[PDB]
Amino acid sequence: MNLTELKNTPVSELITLGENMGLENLARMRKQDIIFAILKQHAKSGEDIFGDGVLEILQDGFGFLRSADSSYLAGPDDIYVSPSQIRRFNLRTGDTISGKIRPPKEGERYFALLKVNEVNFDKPENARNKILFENLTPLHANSRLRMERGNGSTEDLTARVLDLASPIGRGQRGLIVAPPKAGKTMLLQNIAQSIAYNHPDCVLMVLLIDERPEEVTEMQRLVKGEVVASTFDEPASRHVQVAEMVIEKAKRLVEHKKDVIILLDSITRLARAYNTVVPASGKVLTGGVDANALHRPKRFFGAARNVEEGGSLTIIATALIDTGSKMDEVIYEEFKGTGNMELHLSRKIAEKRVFPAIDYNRSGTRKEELLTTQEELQKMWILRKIIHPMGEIDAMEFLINKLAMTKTNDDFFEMMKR
Amino acid sequence: MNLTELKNTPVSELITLGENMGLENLARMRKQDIIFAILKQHAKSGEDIFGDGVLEILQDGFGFLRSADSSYLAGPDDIYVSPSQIRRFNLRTGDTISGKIRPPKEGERYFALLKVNEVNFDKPENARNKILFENLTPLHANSRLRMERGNGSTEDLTARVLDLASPIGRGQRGLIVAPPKAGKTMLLQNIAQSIAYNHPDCVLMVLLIDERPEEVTEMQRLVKGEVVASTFDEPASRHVQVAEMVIEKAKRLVEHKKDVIILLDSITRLARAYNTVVPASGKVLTGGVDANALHRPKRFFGAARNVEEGGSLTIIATALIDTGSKMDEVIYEEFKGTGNMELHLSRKIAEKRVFPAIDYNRSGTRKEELLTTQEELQKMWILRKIIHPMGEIDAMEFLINKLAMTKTNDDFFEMMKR
Ligand SMILES: Nc1ncnc2c1ncn2[C@@H]1O[C@H](COP(=O)(O)OP(=O)(O)O)[C@@H](O)[C@H]1O
Ligand SMILES: Nc1ncnc2c1ncn2[C@@H]1O[C@H](COP(=O)(O)OP(=O)(O)O)[C@@H](O)[C@H]1O
Ligand SMILES: [Mg+2]
Ligand SMILES: [Mg+2]
Repeated sequence: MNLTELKNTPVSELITLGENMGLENLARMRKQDIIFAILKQHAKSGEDIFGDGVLEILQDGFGFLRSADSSYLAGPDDIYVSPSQIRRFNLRTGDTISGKIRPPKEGERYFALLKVNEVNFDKPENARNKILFENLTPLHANSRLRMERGNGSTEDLTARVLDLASPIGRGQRGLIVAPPKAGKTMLLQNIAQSIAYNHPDCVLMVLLIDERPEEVTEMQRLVKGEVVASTFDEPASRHVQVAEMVIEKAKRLVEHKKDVIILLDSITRLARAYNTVVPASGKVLTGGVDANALHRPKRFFGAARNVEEGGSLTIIATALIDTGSKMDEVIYEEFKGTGNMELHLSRKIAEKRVFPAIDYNRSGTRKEELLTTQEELQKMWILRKIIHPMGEIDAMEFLINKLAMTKTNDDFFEMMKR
Repeated sequence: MNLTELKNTPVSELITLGENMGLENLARMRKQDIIFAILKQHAKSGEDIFGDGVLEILQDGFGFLRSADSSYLAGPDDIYVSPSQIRRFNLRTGDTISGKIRPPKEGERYFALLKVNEVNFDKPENARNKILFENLTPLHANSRLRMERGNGSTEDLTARVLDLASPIGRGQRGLIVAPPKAGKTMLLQNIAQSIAYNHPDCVLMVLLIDERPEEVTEMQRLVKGEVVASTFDEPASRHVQVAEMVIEKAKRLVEHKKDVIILLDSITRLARAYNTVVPASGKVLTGGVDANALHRPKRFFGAARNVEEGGSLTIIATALIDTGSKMDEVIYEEFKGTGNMELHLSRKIAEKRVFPAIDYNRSGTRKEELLTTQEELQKMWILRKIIHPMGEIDAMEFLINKLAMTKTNDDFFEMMKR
């Protein structure tokens, strides 16, 4: 069979298939080992076996084909690719390769690619001449992504508040700032649903760093897209490698005239992982953070842009404030003006149980004239004028009150205008 | 005879039994040595011996059946299991194995397992088909573990405050943050009694790390369950290995659709022990800690989850703050967002002898709507709105005063809803 559907099957069916297929015991070891054993047993028969995965290039030169189901985790069933194939077809880390794999011979442990018949969802002879990501000319965002749903529910209400506070376009560097227990996970979930329903063409890749396992499973079940996460019990190098693989896959996809949206769970956690994994350079700032250590997360965050040739990369990351650890504060301070927009969540609104707890006065994008029309954006300015001279919690309560009895954004605008 | 009942008799009775059996000089030797001598004498008598214990696999390949009465301490009375037996039944560390044992022969110094007839309180055939713990999908806790006894005693007051402050469900990852001499040991004792009374079906395990011997004896006498401890006069390797044994036994129990609960006296002490044991990786964070050193305690804490297939693993661990040590501070900093519920004990409330010294405004759980009913959630919300403005010590004094005048929490809510 094909490795993808074999891996996607739950464990019970895998065990039953292995036990009625010839193997003797599968219940008491990991899913990756069961997959490897089933593949090895089916491979000795001689039937061709297919497989696909994202390419990760090691420092030696050989590469591996990790899978999204296992969250890009190194395992016994990873496909091995020699540098000969990398020379034959120009391949970099993050490329998606699909083809047929060969059984592992003596002296080798992992499977190997027989021949590749898909690179980045098209022919390799057509994909090895594509211009690279950094050579593309960045531009300001000009195509707005609408989170308006129209169903009229509460998630629609918070999506409408999101649209009012800061419009979202393709290729921006959006940043969310939020205290703990302020509702940022639900905000990200609602953004994911809005993106999935409104713009099915865009590629959505939710990335969670240093997350709890239950949150990972809930996000995987809720989101109609690629979700990759690394729980907190895993080492920092695991977080770093997951982030690198995600960003490389996003760059490879955007080089093919595709729109990619990345919903990073915590830029703070990624920065902490990078600081942990980056060797000490002898320079220690406040909170024990090195500038060269912060270079990598800044490089990850700055890849968001709009491509003149085609496609875009919209990175929306979240940051943690007033947690109590100085490292988060210094990360926020060195991440103040990096993004072209910001949205602030208020703890005071959260404890009042008024959701979403968006601080309208402090949140807001810039250069939004390129995103929306003229009259709607003028309505946005006059709403800003109305909201400005009054308290943020009262402003948020007023916004929920005036968005609840109406139905969509333009209806609220015309009701408020008169 | 049976070994696990021989290990539970007092030392004086053991000495009398060995003396009337025909043994000498048993008074001035350790309890394990007396047990081994009595076992050898009764074995050379000719009769059969039954023994049980939790399996621990050594790096060489063979394993030992440790006993929880000695808190899994290596001793002469441990049962040796050969790699052949670990191979015929695929066994992992933490498996509870019960069966007949045989006397040692020449060249070997341990009793050996003869014929295993119980694995994890099940026949050996069925225990081979249990799915590994890592393959199960974690979920949010949705089955409430009610703490209130309802007998009207003052010891129940703490439990009642718990039910108002931070509800606990099956599969929680609770964290208790308390200063020294704030009442965390009595809080854990109250939780253990409430669990043993309200939910007899759950498996209760109390794990004490770096403890004092008198506290160990007190907890063993009080707690109706399994108590294993490693006192402060033992090497860090002992703390580490006791923690691994407990967590592996818990995972093996959970794999059999059992819901188990672990009460960790100090995650800080466990992190200390792991930092001592784990070799350095060249990078040392503030206070003298290593990231890979802290990786294992994070795995221990993150093992807690609610299993979709059935069963759960609740872990409630206490963390130390304001102890004057930077290592504890950094450990708590790295353990902040991991748990899904936190309970804060305040030193100031303890100074004025107000118990339980719970910081109500800081304590709480995540996704508490799953644990409680709708009306109960509304009552908790209005209570939190009432208590929020006032200071922590005033809040707890007022809450205790209000709670002392009722019998159950329903009556308290009805009195508040006047
Ligand atoms: N849009 C919303 N509508 C209703 N409740 C919300 C909303 N956003 C957050 N909450 C509340 O916040 C809690 C979860 O917060 P969460 O999203 O986990 O914040 P964080 O991810 O920052 O910890 C839930 O109990 C929920 O009641
Ligand atoms: N619920 C309670 N009721 C009465 N006294 C308490 C309570 N909890 C703690 N105390 C007092 O606090 C003292 C120390 O508490 P302890 O159990 O030693 O906590 P810790 O282990 O944090 O030091 C005890 O002597 C006890 O008198
Ligand atoms: Mg969250
Ligand atoms: Mg104590």
